[PDB]
Amino acid sequence: MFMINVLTLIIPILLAVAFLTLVERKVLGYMQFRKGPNVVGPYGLLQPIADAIKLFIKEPLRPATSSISMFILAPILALTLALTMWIPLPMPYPLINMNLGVLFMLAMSSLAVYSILWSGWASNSKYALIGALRAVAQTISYEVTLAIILLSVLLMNGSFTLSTLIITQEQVWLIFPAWPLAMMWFISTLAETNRAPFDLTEGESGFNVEYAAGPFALFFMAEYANIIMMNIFTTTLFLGAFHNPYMPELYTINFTIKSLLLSITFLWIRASYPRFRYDQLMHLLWKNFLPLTLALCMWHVSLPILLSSIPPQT
Amino acid sequence: VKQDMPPVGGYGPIDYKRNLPRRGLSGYSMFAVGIGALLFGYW
Amino acid sequence: SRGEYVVAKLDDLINWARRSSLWPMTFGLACCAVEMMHMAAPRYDMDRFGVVFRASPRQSDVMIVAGTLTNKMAPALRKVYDQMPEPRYVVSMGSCANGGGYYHYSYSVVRGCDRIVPVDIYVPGCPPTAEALLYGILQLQKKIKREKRLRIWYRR
Amino acid sequence: TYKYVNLREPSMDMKSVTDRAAQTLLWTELIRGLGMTLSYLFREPATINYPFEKGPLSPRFRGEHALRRYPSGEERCIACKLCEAVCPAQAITIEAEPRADGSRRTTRYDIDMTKCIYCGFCQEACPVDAIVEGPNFEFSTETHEELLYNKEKLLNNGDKWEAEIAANIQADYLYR
Amino acid sequence: MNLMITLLTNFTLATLLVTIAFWLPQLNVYSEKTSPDPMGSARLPFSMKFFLVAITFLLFDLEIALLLPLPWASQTTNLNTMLTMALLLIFLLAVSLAYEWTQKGLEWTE
Ligand SMILES: CCCCCCCCCCCCCCCCCC(=O)OC[C@H](COP(=O)([O-])OCC[N+](C)(C)C)OC(=O)CCCCCCCCCCCCCCCCC
Ligand SMILES: CCCCCCCCCCCCCCCCCC(=O)OC[C@H](COP(=O)(O)OCCN)OC(=O)CCCCCCCCCCCCCCCCC
Ligand SMILES: CCCCCCCCCCCCCCCCCC(=O)OC[C@H](COP(=O)(O)OCCN)OC(=O)CCCCCCCCCCCCCCCCC
Ligand SMILES: CCCCCCCCCCC1=C(C)C(=O)C(OC)=C(OC)C1=O
Ligand code: SF4
Ligand code: SF4
Ligand code: SF4
Repeated sequence: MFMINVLTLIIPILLAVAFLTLVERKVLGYMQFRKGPNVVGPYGLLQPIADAIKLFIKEPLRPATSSISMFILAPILALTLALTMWIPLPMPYPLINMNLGVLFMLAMSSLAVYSILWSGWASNSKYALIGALRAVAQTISYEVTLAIILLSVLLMNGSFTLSTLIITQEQVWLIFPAWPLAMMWFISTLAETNRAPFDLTEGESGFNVEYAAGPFALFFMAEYANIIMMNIFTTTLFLGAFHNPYMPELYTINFTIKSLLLSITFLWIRASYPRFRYDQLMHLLWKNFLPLTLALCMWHVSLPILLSSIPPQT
Repeated sequence: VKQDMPPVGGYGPIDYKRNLPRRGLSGYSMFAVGIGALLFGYW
Repeated sequence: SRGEYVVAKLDDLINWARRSSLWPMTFGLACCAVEMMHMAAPRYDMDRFGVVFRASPRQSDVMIVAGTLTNKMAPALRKVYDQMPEPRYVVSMGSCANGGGYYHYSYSVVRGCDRIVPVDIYVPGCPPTAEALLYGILQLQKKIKREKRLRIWYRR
Repeated sequence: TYKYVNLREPSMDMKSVTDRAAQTLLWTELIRGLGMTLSYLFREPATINYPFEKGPLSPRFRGEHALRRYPSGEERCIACKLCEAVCPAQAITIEAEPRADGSRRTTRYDIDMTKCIYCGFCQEACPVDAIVEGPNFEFSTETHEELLYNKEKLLNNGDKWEAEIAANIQADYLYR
Repeated sequence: MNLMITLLTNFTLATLLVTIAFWLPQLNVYSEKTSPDPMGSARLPFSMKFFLVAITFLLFDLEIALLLPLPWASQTTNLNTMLTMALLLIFLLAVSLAYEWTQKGLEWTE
């Protein structure tokens, strides 16, 4: 019965990642004054199915890897960590209702850089390894502002419990007291997922260009699971919805609409901006977001004390 | 003779300059709105 | 028999999925690149057919040779074609890719890209229009639709 | 008679400095760009439904070649080799002889469509409107030599497309 | 226990999809490929700057590790000391950032 709950979590994750690709191609079509896919299915609804069947019977590139074992373990780790970030998500009830769900998510997203690192070293190209090291350095850079923005917000929560974050936002959204944290958080989640304007794995060859089309589709679907997940986590964190404990589907519809609009905001940002040069997003992290994030971390430490609004522990 | 020609008075005027219409609030008003949202959230 | 029916339905499935998700690697060699970009432009929009805009060469399904293949770039074309995973296809766009074209008698031009790679669709024009190139891509999809891989495998 | 792009010295009073700082911190031009992209989201796209909807053309359009005939069945080509003399890519190969009734007619009229640059110098060199570059652009092949047209293929293209070619020439011959 | 079941299910689904993605086109008998990089054969040049940003991540991440018990630390009854040491740790992270700044450590990956 619990395994039914695990499958009703993880199989709709795979379906929503399948159709996020279609939604991205359609929304980027209409924002680029064209259509998206509308031939393959009715309104293109069979485009992800056709494309998945195409990729799973495409020939393997059959490369020379330094490690066979890390070449197998990098997609396994990417998919496993992409699926374990969902299990504490309170929507309105988490699958695993853990007391440190925020810190668990922060740790399991910190572990996601080994997929990039192991897949880069598993490729024998030195250029793929250099691009992998640039992607890892970008990601661990933006993890700093993830951790500190998240800490500064949870100073208003009182605990690392994700389910308490619904109770925190019953009177107001937490984007009202923490909109600078919210906007730096949103750009930091944009830079965690190698998402445009921070997609330097498509700027002129990434880390996973040496895989077959099947494992490349697995990396791709882990990345889009991370995108949908970080939008849901941002929605829980700043745009927390109303919850009737006798009608949980009201909260589910509300956070689902907000998370869809936030994922479409990711799609709409990649359809609007040029890329950063690599040192420019290093400049954006280390010289712009991190001083503001430390200043607001001091502010959200000292502000519940000066207003007498320290939240409860329990 | 019949030939592709402009009409009797010629064509009407054609816009060719920049038109970036200067929308949005001032900097004072935008910082005031953001600080007011901060104060509402803190309260 | 029953196995004949199963390989017929499975060939129909895999051919549907391969033709309905063609990913092109376009060689922007010469003027035909501009008309490929018009076949990607919002009037014609290859992406509504599932034909994405600028897939990377290690994951592409068709190689659209759009422009003049000179002798100095013939091994680069061959190397990219060798790096493409199967089933790979090659569309020859325009007269210089087809038969050398206006530079057929040149000292420096490969007389048609078919001397270097096997070619599936020859799209004629100088340049062929973006509608004519889209016609050639739909004819390539019809060529993939009538492939008989599992049926010939079941008969071999 | 000239203008200076990007020669504005920005105002340094507290109003304009606070405006630029609000633009930097509150990302006003980024929301402007998002608004323009959102404005295209709700426009009707420009995508026609090929193959069912076709791109607009004109009677001057230079597509697939055709040999034409008179309104009696006699072919117009009288073997004068002006089209292959003017041909900038030498796509046209012509051999001729007098046929059984003594008319000056071709026995070889080849057009290599993979040398052809589709510029239509042949149809304007032609003094009898025999060769035309017709309206067809959807004639892609699966084989290279299916684009090496002989006289039979060009005459069949003329018989196939004459009802359209003659009306395009009727639309355009007064400009010629 | 439910967490171990969930981790095992996620790992098993990931390993299953990886095995399917690595062995479903192996059933095809496509062809044997011979196929005889921007760098030609040159050794990987070390860059000091990537190592500096990785160590700067590690040091600020240790400072983050110190900062992580603050939502529980605000519940204390020694609030003046807690607030002083909290502002002092964020200030030392800021001073580490300023020293990394002003000695050109944040340059060409700024
Ligand atoms: C979570 C829900 C959504 C959240 C909001 C996000 C939605 C909108 C997203 C739009 C698309 C963004 C795409 C990526 C853009 C990346 C570039 C970018 O913006 O860089 C950030 C830029 C970077 O600066 P820059 O690069 O533009 O400027 C040049 C920088 N120097 C000078 C160093 C060369 O700005 C920031 O870092 C600002 C971050 C937020 C700051 C918030 C400040 C709040 C107010 C503080 C007080 C001010 C008043 C004075 C004191 C008053 C005291 C009472
Ligand atoms: C949480 C919900 C998630 C939902 C996800 C999916 C959303 C979209 C679902 C699909 C919508 C309808 C798509 C219909 C496609 C067209 C099918 C069709 O008609 O194919 C015709 C083809 C040839 O037929 P033929 O007889 O030759 O035609 C000549 C007629 N004179 O015949 C064939 O090709 C053979 C028949 C193929 C039929 C395929 C139909 C679509 C399959 C979709 C599978 C997944 C559906 C969702 C599963 C979960 C919910 C139940
Ligand atoms: C190359 C190898 C393969 C790589 C791919 C697979 C591995 C990577 C992806 C999976 C990562 C596994 C993470 C396991 C622990 C996660 C942390 C954790 O347990 O947090 C949840 C929770 C803490 O919150 P709390 O509510 O306080 O505890 C319950 C008290 N009421 O604590 C609990 O609820 C406690 C539950 C019981 C304890 C669970 C212990 C799990 C088994 C040990 C680790 C197994 C994995 C080892 C390898 C990890 C990665 C290297
Ligand atoms: C368990 C398998 C589920 C289906 C596989 C993932 C969903 C299909 C995504 C297909 C896809 C699309 C549309 C796509 O556009 C794309 O290119 C950017 C991919 O990466 C190679 C893709 O993988
Ligand atoms: S076939 Fe002609 S128009 Fe096309 S790329 Fe070649 S030279 Fe340019
Ligand atoms: S269109 Fe030009 S290149 Fe083609 S056959 Fe006529 S004259 Fe020769
Ligand atoms: S097609 Fe015209 S120009 Fe060419 S040989 Fe015949 S009559 Fe002369």
